[PDB]
Amino acid sequence: SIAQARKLVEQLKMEANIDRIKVSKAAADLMAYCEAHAKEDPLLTPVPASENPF
Amino acid sequence: SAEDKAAVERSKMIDRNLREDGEKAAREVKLLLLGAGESGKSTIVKQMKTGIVETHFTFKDLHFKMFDVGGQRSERKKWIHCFEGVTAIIFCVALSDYDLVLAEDEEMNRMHESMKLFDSICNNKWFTDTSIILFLNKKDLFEEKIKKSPLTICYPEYAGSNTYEEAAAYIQCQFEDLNKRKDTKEIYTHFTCATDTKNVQFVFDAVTDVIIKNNLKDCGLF
Amino acid sequence: QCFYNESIAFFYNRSGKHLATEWNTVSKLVMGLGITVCIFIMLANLLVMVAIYVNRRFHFPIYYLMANLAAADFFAGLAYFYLMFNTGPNTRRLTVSTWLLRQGLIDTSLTASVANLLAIAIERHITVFRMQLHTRMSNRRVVVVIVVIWTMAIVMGAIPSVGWNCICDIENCSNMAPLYSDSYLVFWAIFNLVTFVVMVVLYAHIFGYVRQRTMRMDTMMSLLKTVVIVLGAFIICWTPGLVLLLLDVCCPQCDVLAYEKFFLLLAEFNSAMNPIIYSYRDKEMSATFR
Amino acid sequence: ELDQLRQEAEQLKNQIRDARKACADATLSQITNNIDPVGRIQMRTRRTLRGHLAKIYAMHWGTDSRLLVSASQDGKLIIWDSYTTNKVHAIPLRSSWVMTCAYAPSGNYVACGGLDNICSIYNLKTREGNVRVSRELAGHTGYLSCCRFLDDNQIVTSSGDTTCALWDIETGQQTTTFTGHTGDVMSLSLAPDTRLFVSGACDASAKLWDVREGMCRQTFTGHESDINAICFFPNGNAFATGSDDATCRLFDLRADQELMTYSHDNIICGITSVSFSKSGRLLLAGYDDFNCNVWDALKADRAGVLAGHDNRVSCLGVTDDGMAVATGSWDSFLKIWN
Amino acid sequence: VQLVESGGGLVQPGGSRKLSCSASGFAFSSFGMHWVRQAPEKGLEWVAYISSGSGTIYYADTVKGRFTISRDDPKNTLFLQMTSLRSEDTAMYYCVRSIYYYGSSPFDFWGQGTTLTVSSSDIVMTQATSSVPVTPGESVSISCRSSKSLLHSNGNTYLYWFLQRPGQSPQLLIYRMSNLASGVPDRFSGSGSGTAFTLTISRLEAEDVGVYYCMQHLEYPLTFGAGTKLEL
Ligand SMILES: CCCCCCc1ccccc1CCCCC(=O)N[C@H](CO)COP(=O)(O)O
Repeated sequence: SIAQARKLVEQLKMEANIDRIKVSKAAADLMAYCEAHAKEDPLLTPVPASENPF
Repeated sequence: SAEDKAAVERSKMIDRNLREDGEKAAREVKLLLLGAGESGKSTIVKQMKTGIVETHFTFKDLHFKMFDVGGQRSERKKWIHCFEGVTAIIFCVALSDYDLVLAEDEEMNRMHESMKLFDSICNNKWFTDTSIILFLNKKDLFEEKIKKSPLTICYPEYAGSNTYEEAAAYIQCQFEDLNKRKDTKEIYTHFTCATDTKNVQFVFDAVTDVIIKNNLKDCGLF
Repeated sequence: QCFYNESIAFFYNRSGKHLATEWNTVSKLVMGLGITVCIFIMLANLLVMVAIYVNRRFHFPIYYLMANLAAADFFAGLAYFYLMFNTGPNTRRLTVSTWLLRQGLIDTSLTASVANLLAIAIERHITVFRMQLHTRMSNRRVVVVIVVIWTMAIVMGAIPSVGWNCICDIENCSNMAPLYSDSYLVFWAIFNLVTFVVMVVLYAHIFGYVRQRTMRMDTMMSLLKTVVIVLGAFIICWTPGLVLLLLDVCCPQCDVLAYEKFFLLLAEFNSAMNPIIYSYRDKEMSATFR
Repeated sequence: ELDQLRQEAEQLKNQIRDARKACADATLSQITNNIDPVGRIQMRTRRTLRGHLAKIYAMHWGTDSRLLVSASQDGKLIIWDSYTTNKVHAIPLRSSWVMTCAYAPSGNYVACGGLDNICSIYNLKTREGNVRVSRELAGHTGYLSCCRFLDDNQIVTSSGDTTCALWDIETGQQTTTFTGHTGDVMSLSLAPDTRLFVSGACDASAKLWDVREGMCRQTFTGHESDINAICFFPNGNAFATGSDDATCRLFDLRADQELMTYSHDNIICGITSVSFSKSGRLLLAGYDDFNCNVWDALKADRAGVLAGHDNRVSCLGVTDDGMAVATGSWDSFLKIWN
Repeated sequence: VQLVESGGGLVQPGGSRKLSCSASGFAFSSFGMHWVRQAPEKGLEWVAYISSGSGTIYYADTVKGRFTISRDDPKNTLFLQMTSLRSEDTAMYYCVRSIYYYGSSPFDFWGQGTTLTVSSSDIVMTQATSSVPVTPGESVSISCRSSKSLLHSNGNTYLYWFLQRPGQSPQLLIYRMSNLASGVPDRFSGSGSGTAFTLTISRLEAEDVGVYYCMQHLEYPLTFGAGTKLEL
């Protein structure tokens, strides 16, 4: 089981060695993309039957 | 449209094929098999004529499909639900495993391990109404095994003589007591019979009974 | 020679029958028992249909014919309830058309009940004798037999109301029903007789088949108990009426008028017992009662 | 020694967990407190596709948002036309035990797999006009749970052998094999750019994989039981997992944390399928409650329900243009909701 | 995937002859078949049609009640029973296959046809260009006009195109406007709406010189247009 442990430790070390951004800014980005494409969303704003394929 | 009109003719041509096929699949009989590595599922399959292996055989004007799914070696908790509503669940245990043990685990007898699998299937939330056929194999070797060794090794409690007659009987019953769906499903246990090969005939009869009895169930005439 | 000119009094006086302008001990007793039987039939069938409709579990062909039996027996309860409030002195208020209405209601209601019992018997024979586990069951043969039952019930209750009666042959017709003919009573009774012998052969074939196949391998007790009690209700509620009518149409000097009002109460008691004979075994549906 | 690496390894989990708290500045629920709600989402069954004679496990929309595929235990693979409800193709399978579907982005190919441990690829545009099977990708040792085409030649599959693989259909050999899952892998979702894909496994973890290198970039935990469905956010900077804890969770790839949990006290059955809306504002999750819920993906408020199925909702997919949502179920019916 | 037909030859007028087309190399049981005849000097003309599994049989005005068309799926053959041939039935009888499902290409493959020489509310498509001179490497446009709005409600303009090289069977180029058939170079393109249609070739060669045809499929009996021969 020595090999599995050795392969394991370098995995998290690679996982810990990444750039992490604040959730504050990433929260805004999900808010920004939903509002920027809000008016292109059929399900969010229902579309009249003239432009409704179903 | 002239094109769209021919289109709905295709969907009707498709649906005809689906119906004929649906009603052909219905008459075929769907049996799921499980068991231990050394159970004798292999021996049962021989009598009857990687992945999930399927075998087809016909007997007394009826078609049977046996699904040996023991080769899946994954988690049964995710893929067993696919077999919900098979006619019956054949299950194989080797009676000569009372005195052995798995070479990998410490002291869990093979026989106690077999029960553990039987417990989880007979009381599985997906097979509440499904009947179980239980084959007990290696009855022959068990006769000669019990003539030399005691049965007390695996079962501490045994109010019984070391005679095949009584020895087998206790085990069978010990298995049959596992089910808490006593008033829903029928366990038809049979001992593997070498020469007559009527293991097939027992299943035939056990299935028709499962069918006829089931017909009795939904129809409330029971 | 046909005469609808006369009133009910002429027809009764032509028969052996008595109008009973005055109330009687017998009349009060039968009114109480008949209204009790009718209330029981109506209540029991309301519960059976309510349960059969409220659970989506009971949405399968056998439960369909079960709910149909509940409705047919409710129809019988209503017919017997309307036959009461029209007996004893009240019968004197009748006319030819209305009397034929009353008797027609009774005929179609009981014929529907007998046909439902035969249909359920034929269905169980089919379900038992199929050789598959699932067999995705359609709603075709259940609705086919439901319309056969109702068609036969309505045709049988309307035939005497129109054409097959002794409005034209005063000499050649019944002693109990002064207007129905010996031909009609023979026909109704042979119909019911062959239906009973058909139910007897089918359930015996079921028992024989299950016995042979499952004994080759407790169900035997439950099956024989259910079979015996289903045919027993029919025999002990119908053999009286059927043999009484054959006697009326065949046997000279067979005083058959005396136990008539009671034998019909027995035949209605059949429909009284039916919803509980066909709901006691199904633990699930029975318990659904809450 | 084992204990040296283990006492070392349990430390490496600490810096990962230590750094994730330091980057947990403020909860999305606090940031989206003043966003105007989505309002009651009333979505009605527009079309109902009938023709399956068993329980459906898998369905996949087309890139043209009109055609779709479905597989069931009846051993039939059917390509539907959602507009006219008419069947375009009915593909017989060699194996009745099918658990997944994929419709190629070009629509030339369809792929299915299941307990037979093989990913079969069927060619749709065939001179002789009869869908023929092209290739059989047999390199797995467990049931296939998911499969998603990259191109007409690259398909990535996840199996019950705790491994995902990237295939080359022409050669029929695994170009890359993704290992590191300690439980049976249930579902995968490809990124919009088709450079990354996240996989959910029975070990209550989701891993972000790189399709070229074949190494796992990040691993997300937080669930309590099996992860049964997974989908990216439309922008490829977030994804959501459906588990047997009856919770859906929205993970971020950049912040490497969990943002939302969509749990309701009433709901106690396991999530079978999840999918997003074109804007990423709605998260549609197909539960075992026999119904399907629609979540506000930035408020975590259950706004809308799609209850039309007799049995459990096995699969649930939305169109590329977002004009419809189709749900399959074990009751053998596909319903198009709009 | 070849289609070959048998019969034809010389028949006295009033005789009844049978044409058999033996399909080979494709799923014949799931293909709706047609028959299209071409007069020795004139253009194409639709005559018959059978759907998949003989569910739907249609005919032209000139052959209604005179021709009987049948298919034998197990033997992969198609039959045409002709009754009381007139002098106006002298034509080469091509056999066409077509499959109708969302996005399919009907009339994609044409048989070699047979020569038949007898001894002795309908849409009209109009193209008034014939023997147009053109040089290889230039851009040429072929215009077509209809008498009816082919643009259906769903947005499908059921107008097709064909190319018949000298001494060869007709070949599909465009199965609906703004669509390109299988195995045809990208040079061919078609843009049009309602009753006005064009076929644009960017650069041509000696291989694609020949006569072009226009067909509608909005409704039966699939009237064709006159020829448009490219001169070179
Ligand atoms: C019409 C034949 C159909 C078939 C037989 C039905 C049947 C069955 C079993 C007992 C009886 C019958 C009917 C007998 C007449 C109907 C009645 O109601 N009689 C009573 C007898 O006292 C007087 O009624 P009423 O004169 O007081 O109105």
